[PDB]
Amino acid sequence: QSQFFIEHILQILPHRYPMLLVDRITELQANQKIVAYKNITFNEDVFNGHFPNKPIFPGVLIVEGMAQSGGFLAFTSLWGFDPEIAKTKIVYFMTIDKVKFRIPVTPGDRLEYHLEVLKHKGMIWQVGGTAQVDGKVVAEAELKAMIAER
Amino acid sequence: QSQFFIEHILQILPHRYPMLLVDRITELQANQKIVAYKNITFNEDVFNGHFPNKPIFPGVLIVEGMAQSGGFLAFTSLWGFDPEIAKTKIVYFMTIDKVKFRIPVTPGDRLEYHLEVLKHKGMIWQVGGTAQVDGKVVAEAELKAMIAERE
Amino acid sequence: SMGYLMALFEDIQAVIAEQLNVDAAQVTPEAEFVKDLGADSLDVVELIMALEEKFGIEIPDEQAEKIVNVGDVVKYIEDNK
Repeated sequence: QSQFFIEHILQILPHRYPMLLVDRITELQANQKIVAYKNITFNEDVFNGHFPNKPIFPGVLIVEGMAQSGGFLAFTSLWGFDPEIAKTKIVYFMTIDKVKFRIPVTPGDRLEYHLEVLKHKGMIWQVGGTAQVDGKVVAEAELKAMIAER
Repeated sequence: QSQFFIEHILQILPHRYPMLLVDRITELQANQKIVAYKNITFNEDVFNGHFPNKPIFPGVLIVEGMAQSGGFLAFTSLWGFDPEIAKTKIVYFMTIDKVKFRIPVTPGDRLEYHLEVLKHKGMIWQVGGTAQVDGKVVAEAELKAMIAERE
Repeated sequence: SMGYLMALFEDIQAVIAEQLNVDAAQVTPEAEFVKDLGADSLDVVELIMALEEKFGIEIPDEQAEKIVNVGDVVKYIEDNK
């Protein structure tokens, strides 16, 4: 498929509340790219702490959101939408590079992740791309992963 | 001062629950370096979601902890332990680089943050270093932050 | 001496190019970092520090803020050599 909803994400990714930071996948070109997003609302526990009277979505969770996207790509690019073997595989990220934060992300924002497969030698996945709000780029990051045995 | 406890950290960092990820500062050298740590326990909300039946502290929260430690260093380097002038800036995370995760961190671990100043000019701070558990490196990162007027 | 300056400018060009992901051919003394070269606030900050490193100098924010085009930063580096 090419568009995935939270029901689907929940069957591939092992992450749960409060660490599942992808709501919906809108584009999935296997082995080349993915576009997904997370809605940012005030009604999230993280804004109790970051920061009082100034809700800002933490930069490190933007990166974790991109990574979770990248990991949804890697898994489908190599097994398709197969929940059954998802039960026995987890995409583990090992490195993070060239991370930049340009625009604060706040409640009301639709945080889009666009990740394109950079290289795929052997068993090392490398993805990179951006995070975006309303066309603009809020953050960028570049990551490497491998697919493991839960 | 060189050793700061949670009561001290609260007066300097604007972070609050569940995003305050430094418990204690064990070593501080102005404009040079800092050693702090966070205890990791099963009784943290993250582990509900990461992951059911297998608690693993998210690598990005290790980087966040390090950044927070770096932030504490930058502030007290420039203004000392000044809670009042603390309440006129928050600290902005600019870049992250050369992050490598080596060992998983789990409930029971004491997670130590070791940060050197790599460069600082005025208000921009670039620090790098490691995260350790029991004298072994579990993670590495470099990062850049700058100080901003808060809320 | 004239050839020194030219070679120096060629090195300043490479940093700006690399930093802002732009062709050297676009990095003229006229080119403005924001308007022509597409640099935001973080880009400019990382650029200054990158130039500071590369040519081993320092620039105080009172005079770092005056610069708009690459020629400004070139003339700056030439003075503090």
